[PDB]
Amino acid sequence: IKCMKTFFGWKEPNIIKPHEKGINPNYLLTWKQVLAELQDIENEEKIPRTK
Amino acid sequence: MDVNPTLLFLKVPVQNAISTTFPYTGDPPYSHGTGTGYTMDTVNRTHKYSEKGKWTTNTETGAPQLNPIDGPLPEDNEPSGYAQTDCVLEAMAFLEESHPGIFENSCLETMEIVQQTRVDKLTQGRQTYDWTLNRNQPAATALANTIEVFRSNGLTANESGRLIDFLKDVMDSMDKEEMEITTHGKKKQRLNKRSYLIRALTLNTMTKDAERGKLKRRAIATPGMQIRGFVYFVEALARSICEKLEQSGLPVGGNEKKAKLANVVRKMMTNSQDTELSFTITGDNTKWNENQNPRMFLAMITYITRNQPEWFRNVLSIAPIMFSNKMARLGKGYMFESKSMKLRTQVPAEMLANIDLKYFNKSTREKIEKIRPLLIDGTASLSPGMMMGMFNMLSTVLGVSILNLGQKKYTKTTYWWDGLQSSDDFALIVNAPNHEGIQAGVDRFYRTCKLVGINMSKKKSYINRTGTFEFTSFFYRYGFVANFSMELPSFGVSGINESADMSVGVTVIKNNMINNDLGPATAQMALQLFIKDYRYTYRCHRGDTQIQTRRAFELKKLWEQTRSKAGLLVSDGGPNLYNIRNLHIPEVCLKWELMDEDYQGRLCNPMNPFVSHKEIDSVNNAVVMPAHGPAKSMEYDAVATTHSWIPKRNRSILNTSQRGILEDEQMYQKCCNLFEKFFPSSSYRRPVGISSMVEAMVSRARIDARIDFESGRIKKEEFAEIMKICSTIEELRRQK
RNA sequence: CUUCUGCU
RNA sequence: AGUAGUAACAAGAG
Repeated sequence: IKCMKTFFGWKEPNIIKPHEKGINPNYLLTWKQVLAELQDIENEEKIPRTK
Repeated sequence: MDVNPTLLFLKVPVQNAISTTFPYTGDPPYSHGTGTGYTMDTVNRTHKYSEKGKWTTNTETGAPQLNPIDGPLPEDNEPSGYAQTDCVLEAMAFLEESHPGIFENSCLETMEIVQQTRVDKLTQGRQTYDWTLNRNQPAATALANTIEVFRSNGLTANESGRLIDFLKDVMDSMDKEEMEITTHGKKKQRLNKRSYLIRALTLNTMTKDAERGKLKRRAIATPGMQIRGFVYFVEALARSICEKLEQSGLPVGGNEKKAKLANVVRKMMTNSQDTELSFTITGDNTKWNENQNPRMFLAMITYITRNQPEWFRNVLSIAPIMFSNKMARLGKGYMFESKSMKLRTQVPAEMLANIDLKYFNKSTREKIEKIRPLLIDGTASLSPGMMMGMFNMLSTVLGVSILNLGQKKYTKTTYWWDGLQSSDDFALIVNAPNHEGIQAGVDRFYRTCKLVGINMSKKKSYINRTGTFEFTSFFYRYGFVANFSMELPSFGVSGINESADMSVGVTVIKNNMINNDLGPATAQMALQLFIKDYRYTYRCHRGDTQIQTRRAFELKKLWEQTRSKAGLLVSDGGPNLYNIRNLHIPEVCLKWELMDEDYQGRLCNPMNPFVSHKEIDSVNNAVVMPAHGPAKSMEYDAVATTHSWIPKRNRSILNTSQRGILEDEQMYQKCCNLFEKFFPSSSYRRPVGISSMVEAMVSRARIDARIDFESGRIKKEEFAEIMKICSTIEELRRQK
């Protein structure tokens, strides 16, 4: 979380190279979900040892 | 500037840098799924390599058998199993002539072994096919189950405790018309004589997991309890013979093996004439097990046991006879899937004989079609060849006999040869006046091997000038080179227990420094890396560390309480005091002078519940499997400490039909552990006696009670209670 | 469903 | 999908 807070150049993610044999409207949502989870654990919560 | 480590060989000799060519720092290639495909392929290959033999049908098991002995001679370099009996007998006779009395003395010793060997010896080893359950079981469990089954069927001669009596019981069982077995609902099953025979000669098959240096996986086989009895005597005879053979490097091991090979090769190079050109051939033998026919071992056993008592010849020859009729169990089976319906399923190997061929792919379909004629009751007849043969020593003897045949007095020519042989690997030294002589000698040796069925693998063999070679992964370059990569897997946490790991780790570092050329700086760094791995694995970091782990609180409290931090064991967060100076000193003794008296007493408290002691054969001993070779027993120096606990046991059998077996095991332990309370030397030395345990324990209780009363260790009331209880126990046994 | 298991 | 590679996993038995 501290390392993530160090960078201030975050933009809106956008796919660039898609996995052929795979459903990609999933990797983008996964990254967005990870960011939201970090905000949820960073903004509040007890900062658990595992998330 | 493309870096290329292989270019390093342009300056450093390959052998001196051979460790670099070993990828043993990566995970070994495991085998996925069933071993049925590999077993069927092995059977098909074994029968194909002897396809020109005589086909017969057994009158007892009714399964087809192949006899390649005395078949046509090899008309091509293709691997051939058509061994010639006269050539094998001639090789054995020449071996006896070159070493007079070898067979007589070996038979005299082996005989005595036979007389003094007990049934318990079959408990050694692991993963034996328990014919009563059609599954692999620990040697002790399979032996006990077989003994219990025999007793229930009237075979009561094994009670003498001699292995020969158990073998006699096996023979009588073979003649039994019907056998009774128990299953668990504790049902009873009846086996006809034919079915018993098939399941008595059956060999279970699995895959050789974690094997290195090979791309394609292979299948290994485990025999049943009946075969193991005779196999032990045959191996004992072969070992006794091999101990007297200079070229046989199999019985010895470790530094003793390297010493023997270095001495033997040295002498061989020495006695060679100064005017004679010398060359060395290095290489394995292709399809060694698939071509070593059991009939040849029978012939060798009969020749070796000449003039010996008939009982000795029979007991020794029973093993090859059973192996010649052996049947290989196909295994777990196969797995099918439906993508459209999206569902999986497993077909047992017993169904392959009747299943349709449309479900298999082209390769498996061909393998099934080729094995279908030999498939009997879910097992394939495997008379030819020796699937994962336990006759490693016997095969080594045969190879040594072929090697010995290369003396100048047997070749009757200018060229001659000698060398070393262990199992399927060999290193041959050929001396001849000229290159033409060397070629003639190599051809003669190759042809003679083909004669006996042995066949050098031209694919993985090469010949160069004498002085450098490879034998069983030992690289000789004017002297054996200390390869260290082979011992890398032995480093790190062994995984025995919290205390045995430390002693084993330091012992491994010390042994590698002594044997495998581990430099002192490398030894130091290794020690550091091992302590770090040990701490990260057992969560025993230092008390003053801020690392967070579920075991950090207790360690932190212990560190704060102790006055002398240096005395704490590493397993208790203490600092590491090891170095090159004391790698041979157990950590308990190393820190004893610094340990706090309270902590010292708590850690070495003999009443602690964690410490448990099994038989002395399993005290301060561990089983370690190196990169190559079978498992080896490593002895480590460790003090009995609360850290010497035992890890949890697998409970997957707790939710299966065989869960009752585990329960039975518990009951047995509940009785054996009680006997230890009556006879303290039960673990140090094996107790003897024909009386029932209850009778021995009650008698001992009565004697001890009297002796304690007379000495005064117990009062009148306590003695009266003891006898009252003893009388009640006697009445309980009688009442039933 | 719940119970049981990660070598059996 | 993926691991992986001559056969598995992508939970299994109640």
